Amino acid sequence: IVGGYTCGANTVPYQVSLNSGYHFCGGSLINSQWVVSAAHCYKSGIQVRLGEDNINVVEGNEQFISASKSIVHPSYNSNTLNNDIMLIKLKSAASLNSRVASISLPTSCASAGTQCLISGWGNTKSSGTSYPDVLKCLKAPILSDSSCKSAYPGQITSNMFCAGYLEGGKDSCQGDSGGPVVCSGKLQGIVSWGSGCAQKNKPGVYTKVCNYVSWIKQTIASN
Amino acid sequence: SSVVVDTNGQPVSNGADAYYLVPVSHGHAGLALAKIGNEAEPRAVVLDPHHRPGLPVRFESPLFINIIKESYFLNIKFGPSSSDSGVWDVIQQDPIGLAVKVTDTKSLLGPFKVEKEGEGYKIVYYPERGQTGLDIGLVHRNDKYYLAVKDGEPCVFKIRKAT
Repeated sequence: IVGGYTCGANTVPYQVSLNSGYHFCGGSLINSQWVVSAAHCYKSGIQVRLGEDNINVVEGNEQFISASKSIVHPSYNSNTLNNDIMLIKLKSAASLNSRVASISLPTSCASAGTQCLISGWGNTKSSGTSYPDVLKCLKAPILSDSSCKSAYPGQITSNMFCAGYLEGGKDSCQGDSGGPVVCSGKLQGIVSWGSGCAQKNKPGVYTKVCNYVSWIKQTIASN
Repeated sequence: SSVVVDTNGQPVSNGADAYYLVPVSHGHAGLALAKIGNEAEPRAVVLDPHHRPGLPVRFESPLFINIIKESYFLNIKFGPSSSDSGVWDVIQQDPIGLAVKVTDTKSLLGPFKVEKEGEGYKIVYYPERGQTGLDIGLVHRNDKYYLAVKDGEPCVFKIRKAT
């Protein structure tokens, strides 16, 4: 997150880290035993940290639970980046507290111009790299699909939306992939991709979660 | 689709870090620029026996992740991360053929992938994302190995972080 702020302990309790000896992706806790992240974050034997705000501390009201299942969307299109959604079943339900709680799935799709909260531990610089210790946060509005397809000719599918600033300054960045985009208290997006970080006319692209709730609910039902 | 790994067993970063490509078949060879055809300025990407450990590259993906998977379509570039010079592409040019060259623009998604090959990695060029790959190898011409499409005959690299 570039141009963001320190979230605070307790501020984003549905944020998780995907870990395999190091942090590589954000995720979203959607119930005590189910996490959403990006299909492009898929990795063998992922371990989920929950209740972490400082990513470089070994204790602090935290939980470290192995994936029992990592289920990428069966239409995940690694050529087009389409259907960039993954569900992780945890091996055991998380214990809930001030720093660990679920986000809910949206009733309906969020409309262009709605303000959202994006969070993660990715790079905080536009040119160079600075990784934060603490979770960072950004309020980013949703852009029209015409604005989005314009920014990225040929690449914006129906299962993607753009959020952020075509003016520059503020965006997701490397290491934020798979993290939450929350609008009106619902998970509307998953951090996917963009041309650089915080550049003019090059906003963030997010997986449109409202399109996937039937699948998620059905995948939870059956697994 | 595994994670690309440097020689110290660390995942290769998305743009943050530069890496020497180290051939395992040409100890004295390193990456550099050469002229091709009629060009005043060197724009073709060569291995030079006269030049180890080489000019370093960055592997760049639009995905908001700081690891590179063998499955990610990449931009490969000489020079600084954000900058838009030294971006690799393939150009049909004599006397070399489908030559790896540098240019001043960048696409959203590069045409290159890094792939496990026997004991190391090869660069694979994809003319389009749906299609199978063309291994990058070497054309020995005028005393140097120009990188170029030679499918079935890849050049094998280890990826040493420049540090």
